[PDB]
Amino acid sequence: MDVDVSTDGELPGAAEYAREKIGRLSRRAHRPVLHARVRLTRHGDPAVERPVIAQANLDVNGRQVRAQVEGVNAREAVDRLEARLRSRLERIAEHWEARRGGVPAEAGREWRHESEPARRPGYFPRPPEERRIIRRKSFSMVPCTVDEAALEMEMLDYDFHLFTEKGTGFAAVLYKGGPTGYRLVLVIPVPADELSPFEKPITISTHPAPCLTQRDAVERLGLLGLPFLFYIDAAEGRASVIYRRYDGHYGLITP
RNA sequence: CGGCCAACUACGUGCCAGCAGCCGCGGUAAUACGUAGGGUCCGAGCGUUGUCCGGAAUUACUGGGCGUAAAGAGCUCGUA
RNA sequence: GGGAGACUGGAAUUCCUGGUGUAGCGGUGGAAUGCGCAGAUAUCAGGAGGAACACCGGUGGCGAAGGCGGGUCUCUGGGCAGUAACUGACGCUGAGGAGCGAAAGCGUGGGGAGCGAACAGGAUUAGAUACCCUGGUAGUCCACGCCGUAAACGGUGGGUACUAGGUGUGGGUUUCCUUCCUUGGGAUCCGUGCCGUAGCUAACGCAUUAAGUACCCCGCCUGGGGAGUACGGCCGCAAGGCUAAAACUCAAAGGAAUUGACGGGGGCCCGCACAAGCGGCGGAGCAUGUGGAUUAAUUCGAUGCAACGCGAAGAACCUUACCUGGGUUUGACAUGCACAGGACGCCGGCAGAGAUGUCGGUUCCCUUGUGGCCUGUGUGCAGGUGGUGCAUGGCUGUCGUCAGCUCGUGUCGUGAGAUGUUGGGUUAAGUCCCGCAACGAGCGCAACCCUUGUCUCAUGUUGCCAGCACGUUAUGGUGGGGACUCGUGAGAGACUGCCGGGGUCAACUCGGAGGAAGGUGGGGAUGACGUCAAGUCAUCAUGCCCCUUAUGUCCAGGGCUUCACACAUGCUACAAUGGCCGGUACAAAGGGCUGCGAUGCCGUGAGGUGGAGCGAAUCCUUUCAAAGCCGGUCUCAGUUCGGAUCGGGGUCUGCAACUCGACCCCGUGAAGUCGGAGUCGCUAGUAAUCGCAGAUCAGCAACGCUGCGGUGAAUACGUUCCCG
RNA sequence: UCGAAGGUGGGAUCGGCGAUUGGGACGAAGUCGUAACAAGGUAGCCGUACCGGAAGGUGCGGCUGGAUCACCUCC
Repeated sequence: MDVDVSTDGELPGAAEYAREKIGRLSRRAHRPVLHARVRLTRHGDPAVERPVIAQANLDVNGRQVRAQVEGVNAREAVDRLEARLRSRLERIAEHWEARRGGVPAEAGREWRHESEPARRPGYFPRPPEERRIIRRKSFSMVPCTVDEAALEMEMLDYDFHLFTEKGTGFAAVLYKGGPTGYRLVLVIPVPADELSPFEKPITISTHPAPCLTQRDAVERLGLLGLPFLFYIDAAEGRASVIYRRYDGHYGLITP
């Protein structure tokens, strides 16, 4: 490390002492230092109790660390400047050991500015305690085609819709298939040829709607995280679509 | 003879010499250092030191307190 | 869930055994030690063992305190309510004393799954005897005993009586709604919380569970350290515990609360702050400034933002304040008290580097009292870029053109202080609206000013020329003309003015019409209280100190330009989006009298001669530019790039270009191949790039500064990170 | 016989010195580190135990005289 000292007036021996005292702080800086300068001045007025003024500037990897002290002589000023610079460099570290106690920790305990925001679902929580099923629509079970079902979707502003298919005579549910288009799920999977003709670009889910109970359906919805579950009820034997409502209850659509 | 505490100016000196009961005054322009004027309190006396009481409700009988300022035993039983 | 003893239940962790089964498992902010490939992890079945008891489960119960919940049984302590049968003050407290007393720790004997001091490696770090990771011994567990400490806290000793209430919750008795289901409600006794009177307190707060009002008993305190330490003593296997000083030293140590400041605290916002981009710096040569070194001197000031092309808008001499040497002293320059005068003053010669000295010619007008000049003699005195911007004024920077900073009265608090200035919304804004123990006001914001973008009226010279005539190429050049520009006077025009929608029908906000311009249109001038003892005793002034035959003053020469290096600001480049040559088109602004200076002529070119016309909308700076466009050539090379350095020859200014000017001509032809860590500027006529002009100025170090125009981009998803 | 003084002996108790050695108080500027105070960058403190150049670290139990927890949609 190389230091330049720009003294002023009569300060014999201050330059060497300041050089050798400040150059020892290179190991303290955790990043390479560049062009570290020091300046010594003396107050002309004898009325000042601490006439000597010392200033130091270091460029630690682009970060400017500067300090300034007053003293009665060159030696005291240089020593105080060294202590001040050491404290500043300690507060500057920014390496992991010095930035590990401020990084957000745990999952829910403690909150910080950069702590990860809580993931909130669209629905009101309404935990399993008194969740209940307080919405049961049975809008339409008149047979429809894919295009007619899509239009019945669109003006209802509902992502999924349960109807009964024209060609099959079976219950089916359409939903937005994402970027792939739309997706159709039937109680028993059938190919497109048996399905009534359509013009919208859709795809058919190959899996069949399984048979399961109400509590099992709620458990599957909870452990599978889908926006809804379409299934054949075990007791009823017919189609059913459960979705988490906008109040936290489950919306069971039945024929 | 800065304030407690009656009684201010000039010169000499400058973190020196020094003063001081406490707070604190000496860093070329000090009512706090030294000397001169001026002033005030006492007066055959005036100050300093040493000892005791008061102010000290600062051992609180008259006349104190214990959550956080010092102060409730770690908690019960029980002798005088 | 009060305590002790005995028996016993399940989930899960670990290990072992046996199947299926592969190449990873484990761990972190990221990894590595580690485990596994000899079959791990995963999955199933079986077995062994130890510890703790998910849900119930809480500010809910019990206990004097420590503390106490898997289930069942046995033994046992306490409490509450009702009846009030019974005894009849037998009550309260308690020095010493005895007993109980979390965890850790000690002794003997067992047990040991998980966790885990100590101890190993792994990782982070400048260093890690730590935080994080992989293992892991005591210990945690049981039996019998020791110790006797805790933030053993409600930091609140025990008993009693009284002093507004309101509302949760645990236990028990009873009256009335009455279904008599129901926390129905009431009454009452005993607990356990929250809010709140009076009252108390320094305040925070306590407030029928007192820290209120009083009585009885006990313990404890007398400033902070030294110190709960030493000595002595008691207890203990030991660790150590209990009792417990002094010397010396300090003028304080402390409790509560207020205003700031700060935070690797939170929330809401801003800014080229970041993000997306464009161009750079840091690498090279040169210009400039600074540090350091050097020197006789390298005059002085300025040191992050806010010093470092700054004071310096012009250092050869002068400037100049520094050095060497030579002179000078009421002085280089002022004004007053005096003595003598008619000269001071000039002009030539000589000596000297010059200052200066000397020589030669010239000599006052008033008016008799003297005045103007200087001489010397003097005497007050001048004169200091000598010191102190921590004694100052004045001037300036900066936070920051950010939105904030205060005051009057009122109110609250013992007081510092608080409210207003907070809260919701909105804005560029403490801008505004609605609320509100506040009601108002002031400096700040905005507006009033300049410029710019549109139009109308007025307006025609040196400015335009559209329609008319003369023109000679040379063109508004000339007569003429207000028509279009332009010049400069007045005025209009943006005011959420209008419409639609959000909005508390409020501020305000989104969109639309109109208009040249739509929402402070674009840019300026303007910088609140103050901060940083910021800068300036070198623009100036100035208190105090200092010099005064000198730190004043005159002159010559030199220095401020020195250079083994370091930092900063810029310019030119590294080339084909280019170099060179030829042709050719478009600006704005500004300057000019002892200055701009044209035509012509002479030089290759700086330039020389010469002087037309101009104090200038006229003449000159050329009629003005360069980038630009067209044509030719060069062909990816240290080159036809780059220009440094050096040799020779000249011009101009200046008394004088050696130290130390600029420019011109010929030759010479270095580094340099787009530049590490890092870092800067910029949101539109902007960045980038091109040229012109001005101040200072005899000449210039100007590539610097201040303005003017030409051509003119990319990007902004959005506030997580950096700075303020 | 008692009897002062004196002699002998083993102890008590109060002080002084003591080679070496422990800690304490203060000292602008020395050396090594950042422990605490803003969540002080690993919350702090109390009792106890072990370890470490040093502040200190860790294990068990306890206390708050520890900071923050944006947004939060149903109603």
